Amino acid sequence: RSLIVTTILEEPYVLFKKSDKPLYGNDRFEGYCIDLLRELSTILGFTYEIRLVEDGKYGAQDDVNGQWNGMVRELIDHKADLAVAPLAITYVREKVIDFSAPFMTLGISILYRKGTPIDSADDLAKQTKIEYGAVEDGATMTFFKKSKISTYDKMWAFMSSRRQSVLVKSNEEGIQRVLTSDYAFLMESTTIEFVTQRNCNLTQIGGLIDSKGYGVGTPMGSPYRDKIGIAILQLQEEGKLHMMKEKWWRGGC
Amino acid sequence: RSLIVTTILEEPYVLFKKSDKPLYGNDRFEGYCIDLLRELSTILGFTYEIRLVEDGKYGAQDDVNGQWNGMVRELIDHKADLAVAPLAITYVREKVIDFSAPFMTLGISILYRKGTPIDSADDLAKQTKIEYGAVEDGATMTFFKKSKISTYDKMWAFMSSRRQSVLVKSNEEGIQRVLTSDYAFLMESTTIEFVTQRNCNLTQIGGLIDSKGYGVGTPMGSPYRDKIGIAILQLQEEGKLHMMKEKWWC
Ligand SMILES: N[C@@H](CCC(=O)O)C(=O)O
Ligand SMILES: N[C@@H](CCC(=O)O)C(=O)O
Ligand code: NA
Ligand code: NA
Repeated sequence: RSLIVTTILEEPYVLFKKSDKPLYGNDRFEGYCIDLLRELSTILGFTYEIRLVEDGKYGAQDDVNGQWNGMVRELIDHKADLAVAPLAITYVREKVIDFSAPFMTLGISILYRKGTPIDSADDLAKQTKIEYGAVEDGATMTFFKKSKISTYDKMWAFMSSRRQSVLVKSNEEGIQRVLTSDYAFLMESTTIEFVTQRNCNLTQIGGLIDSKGYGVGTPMGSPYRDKIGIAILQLQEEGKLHMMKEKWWRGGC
Repeated sequence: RSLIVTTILEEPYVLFKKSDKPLYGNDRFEGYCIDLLRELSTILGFTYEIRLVEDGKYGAQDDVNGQWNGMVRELIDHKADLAVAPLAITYVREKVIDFSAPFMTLGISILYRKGTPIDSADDLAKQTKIEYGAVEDGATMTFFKKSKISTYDKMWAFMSSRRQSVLVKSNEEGIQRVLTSDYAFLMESTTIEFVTQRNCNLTQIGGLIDSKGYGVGTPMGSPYRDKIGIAILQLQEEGKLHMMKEKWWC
C-alpha cells in the first residue's frame, strides 16, 4: 500500500518544478525534502503520494479546545502516514506525534537589514519602534508564546499585542515585510541562510536563539518512526544529507 | 520501582565527586549527565540507581560472532532501563536499541598539538610518521570501520593494521598519548572542546568530519524513550541544556 505523504510548499525544501508542460502527481514537486523522500522511499521500499497540507499550516494547538491543525493535525487523524517537510521537532508536538531522528539541525534567529545598530533579540525587546514578528501557528511563534525567558516573554507580549500586524502567513510574507518596512523577522536559521543569498540587503542578527532539528513526522506509535530514523542516520553518516544541502542551498549575491 | 541507569566515567559528563567524606551510591557521581539525569528524574517522577557499565565500554558489535558489548549490550539484555552518558546516536545502534531526542550535537574531529602543518584528516591519511587512532569499540572507530569514503577507508586501513599500537581503551588514554608522543587522536568535538580548555598546547585540527548527537539510550520498544525525548526537548527549549553545558565546560 502506498503511503500518504503530507508536506508544504517552502523553498528550498519543497517547491513546484518549473516546466513548459503541465506536471502531474509526485512529478510536480522538487527540493531537499523531495530528494529525502525519494531516498527514504528507496531504502525502505515503499511507494507514496505527495499531498500538500490542506490548511497550509505547519501545526499548532488551539488553547481553547486543544485541537491541532496543519500537518501535525493530519498526522494525528491518520490522514497521512508521513510528514516530510521542514517540520520542527518541538516538545509540544512530540507530545502528540512521533518524530524521526532529525535530518537537519537549526535554530530560531533574526532576519533584518544590514548595517543597523540592532545586534540581538535583546535590542529588539527593549524598543517598540522596530516591529518584529514570526510565522503564525509555526514553531517559532509557539517558542515565544511558551517561553519564560524574560526577553522572549517580553517579545511575545509585544507580538501578541500586535498579532494582526506582526504575525505573517508564511516565511515569504515575513521576508517581504522585512524588505518593505522597519521589520525584524524571527525565523529559522537554515531558511535565513538560503534567503540572504538572494537579497544583498538582508542578514541574520545575533546568533541562534535556540537549538532544534527538522524531523519526519509520523502518527504516535507508528513503526515508520524508527525505520525512517535509521534510514536518516544512515544517509547522514554516508554524507548524502550534506550533499543534498549543498545542492539545494544555492540561489545572485 | 527505581530504574537502573547505566553510564560510564567520562569527564565532564560523569566523574567521581571529589570529597573528604566517603560517598555512597548516586552521591558518588557528578557531571553534565548526572545533572541531566536529575532533571529527567524530576520531570518524569522516577527514582534510580546509577551503575557504571561493568565492561567499561560504550558499545560495538563483534565482527565474528555478532555479539554486542558495553552499555548497548546492557540495554539489549534489559540489564538497564536507561543509558545516560555521552552515547552517540548511530544508524547501527539505532537498529538494536532506542534513543531519545539528542541532548547535545557534535561531530568527529581531530585532537592534536598546536603549531604543526597538519590541517585536516586528509593530511593525516597521506602520511605515516604521525600515528593516529581512536577509542576501541566506540562510535568513532565504528565510523571509520564502516566508511566508504576514500580518505576514511585509508585511515581505517592504517588504524586497523596497527590496532594494538594506536587504538585506546578510553579518551583519557588517547589524550595522554597526544601529550606524550607524535600522535593524533580522532574523537568527538564536544570532548575536544573540554580538553583544549585544560591543555593549552593542544587544539582541534580541521572541522567536523560528521554530525551526530548524544541521546539517552533505552531498550528497543521501551515506553520511556518517548517520555525522555519530551523531557529533553523541554530542557533544550527552556535553555537548561545550554546552562548545564556552560556549567561543565586557557
Ligand atoms: N518550520 C516551522 C515553521 C516556520 C517557523 O516556525 O519559523 C515549523 O515547523 O513550524
Ligand atoms: N561517545 C562515543 C565514544 C567515544 C568515541 O567513539 O569517540 C560512543 O558513544 O561510543
Ligand atoms: Na510522540
Ligand atoms: Na531502535
